[PDB]
Order: sequence, then C-alpha cells, then structure tokens
Amino acid sequence: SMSVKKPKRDDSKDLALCSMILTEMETHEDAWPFLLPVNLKLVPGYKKVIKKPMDFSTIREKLSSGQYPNLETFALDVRLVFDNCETFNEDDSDIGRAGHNMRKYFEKKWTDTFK
Repeated sequence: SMSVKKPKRDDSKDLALCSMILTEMETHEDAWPFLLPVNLKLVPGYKKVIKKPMDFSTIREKLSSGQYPNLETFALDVRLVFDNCETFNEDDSDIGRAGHNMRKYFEKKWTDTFK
C-alpha cells in the first residue's frame, strides 16, 4: 500500500532474458506455424474467429520497441499464440501438435529462467 513495499525484485535483466527465450522459440523446428502472422486474406475463418492474432515476429517487434511494460505482458502474448492455435487447429494435426510442443517448451524455459 502507500509507503509499504515488498522488497525490490531485480527486473533489469528481464528484457534480455525474454529476448533469449524468444530466440530459442524462433529457432525450434516446430516454430514454422508461428513465425509470421496468419494470412487473413488467404485463410478462411481466421479473421472472424481469432479475435487477437499473435505470432513470434509480432512479439519480436513489440519487444524491440518497448511495447511490453513487464515480463508478464510478454508471457501473455506468447501464450496467446498457442491458445489461438488450439482454437483453430485439431489436436491431431501437424500444426495442432506443433502448438502443444511449443507451449511445453516455452513454459519450461519460463519457469527455469524466472521461478
């Protein structure tokens, strides 16, 4: 509350550490469905159904231009990529399986880097 703060967690390395995580997501072999925005002219249904499209390249631009106020807003966008994927893709598809794999990979890196 006012003049009453928990001890200051060091957040000065977060920007760099989120960048490294993102690099590792970008270079994973199952990243291909997620590297670029879904083409809304060429994929019927996507525009109407997925209210908030997100992809790695868009997260990378937001990161690089100070549009994440803190590390939680960064994790929310990464998770949004996989939640979108689950909304549009059958579990038993290459893309559906890619999303489950990438989400797992991300969540471990997140816990190991920050928890």
